[PDB]
Amino acid sequence: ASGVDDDMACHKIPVEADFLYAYSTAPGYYSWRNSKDGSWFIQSLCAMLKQYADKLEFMHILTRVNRKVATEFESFSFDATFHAKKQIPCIVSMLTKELYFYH
Amino acid sequence: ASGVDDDMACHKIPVEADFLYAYSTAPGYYSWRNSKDGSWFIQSLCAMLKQYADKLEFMHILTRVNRKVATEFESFSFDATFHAKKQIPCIVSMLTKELYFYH
Amino acid sequence: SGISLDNSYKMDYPEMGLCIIINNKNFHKSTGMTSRSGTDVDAANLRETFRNLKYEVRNKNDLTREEIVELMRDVSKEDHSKRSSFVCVLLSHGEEGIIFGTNGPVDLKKITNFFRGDRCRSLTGKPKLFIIQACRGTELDCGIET
Amino acid sequence: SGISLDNSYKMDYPEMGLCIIINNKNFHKSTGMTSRSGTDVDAANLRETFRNLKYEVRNKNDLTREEIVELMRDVSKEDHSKRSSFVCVLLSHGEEGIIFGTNGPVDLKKITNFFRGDRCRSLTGKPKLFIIQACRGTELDCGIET
Repeated sequence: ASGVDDDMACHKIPVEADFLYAYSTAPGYYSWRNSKDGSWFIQSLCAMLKQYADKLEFMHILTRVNRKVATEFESFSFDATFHAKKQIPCIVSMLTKELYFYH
Repeated sequence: ASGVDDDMACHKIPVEADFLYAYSTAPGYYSWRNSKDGSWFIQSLCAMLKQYADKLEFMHILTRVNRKVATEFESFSFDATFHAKKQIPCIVSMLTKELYFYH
Repeated sequence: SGISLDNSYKMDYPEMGLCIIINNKNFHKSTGMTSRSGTDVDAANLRETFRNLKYEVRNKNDLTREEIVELMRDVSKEDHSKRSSFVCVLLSHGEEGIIFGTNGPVDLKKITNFFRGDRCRSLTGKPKLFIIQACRGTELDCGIET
Repeated sequence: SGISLDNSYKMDYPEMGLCIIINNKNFHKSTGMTSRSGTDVDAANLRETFRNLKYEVRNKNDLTREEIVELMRDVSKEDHSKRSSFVCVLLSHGEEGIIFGTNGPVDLKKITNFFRGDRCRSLTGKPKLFIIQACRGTELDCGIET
C-alpha cells in the first residue's frame, strides 16, 4: 500500500506529543481540598507514587490514584450545596511510550 | 488519622467515574482523515487492537496508537496552510481499574 | 480463598457488551458540511476489530442530531446487567465538546450523560468507552524534526 | 545486538529531571480569592515524594501571574539534555484551562507552550508531565451508591 500521508522521508513528531496532564478532577467540575490534610488528589497521588513508583507503569499508577480518590473521599460541608460530593481525577495522555520511574 | 471527608459508611463513586474518552487529536486541534484509507486515528486504533488486544492493558494499547499516529502520519495538501501537518491522539481516562479485553 | 486484589475490571460477564458505531458520512446540504470520504473504511474496520473482541457491534449511518440522542437514550435504557462494558464510536465532523449530526451539533456531554453512574445503573462500575474521530478546534501542528 | 522494542521512555539519563512545584496559598486581596489552607501539606508531600524518585525539586510559593510565566520561560530555556523528563505541579485556584497566579489568571496553554517539542529541543521526545490541582468548573458530583 502507498499514500500521500505516511512514511515521510524526514521524520517529525507533533509539537504537542509527549505531554501528560494529570488533572485532579473531571472537566467542568470543582476540585476538593481538605483544609488540614491537603487536596484529595495530591494526597492520593503521593501515596500511590510512594507505593508503586518502583513497580508499575505511570498510567497504571494514575489509575490507582483515580480509584483512591473516587472511592475513599466524599466532601463534608455545613452548606448542603457542597456537602456529600464526589470527585474523579482525569488523566489526559498525549504520551507516545510507557513511562517507568525506575530502570 | 481521622477526618470529615473519608471512610464514609455508605460507599459511593463519582457519577463521572469509569469513563474513558479516546480522542483522535489534542484539544483545540484539527483531526486528519485520508479520503481513501480512513482517519489516521481509527486506522491506527484498529491496527493496535488487532495486534495487542490479547496482550496489553488498554491504556498501553492506546499509547501505541498515540505513537503510531504521531510518527507515521503527516498531511498532504495542495493548500500550503494544511500541508505537512501532524497529529497526536489524546487519551482521557476517568477509569478506576486496568482494562483487559481478555480474561 | 486467597488474596484478591481487584486491580482490573471484571471482563468475564456473559457478554463483552455493545459497541455502537455512529458513522456520519453525508450531511444535509442545509448545514454546508462536506461529505466525509473514507469514513466507511473506518466504520468497517471498527466493526471487524470489535467483532473479534466479541462485542455486539451495531452500526448506524448518517444520523440527525435528534436520532443520535434517541439512539443513545434507548441504548442507555437497555439492561446491561450481563455485559462487561460499553463502547461507543463517533465518526463525524466536530469541534471541542461537540459532535455533528447530519443536521446540526450534539453536545458530547448530552450523549455521555445517559451513561452516568447514576443514570445507567446496569453499567455502574463498568468501563464506558467513547472513541471520537472529529475535530476539536482549528489549530494545526507543524511538528518538529526528530 | 538483540531485538530492541523502544516501548518505554529512556529514563536512565544522568538526571531524572526537574520537578517544579508552584504552590499558591495566599492571593492578593485585590483578587478576592481565598487562601488555600492545606496546600503547604500538598507541597511538602510532593517535595518528599519526587525527591525519592530522584527528581530535582524546586518549590515556589505565592507567585503572581507574571512570575509564573517568567519561571516557566526560564526553566524551559535551561539545557535539559542530561535530564530524562520534566515535571511541573500547579497548586492553586483555577477554572477550565486556567491556573491562578496571586494577582490574576494564567492560561495553562501559555505555560505548556514553552515546553512544546519545537520550543524546548532538549526535551523533545521526553515526557513532560503537568500535575494540576485546581478547579475546572462549577459542577458538583453527587455520586452514586455502590
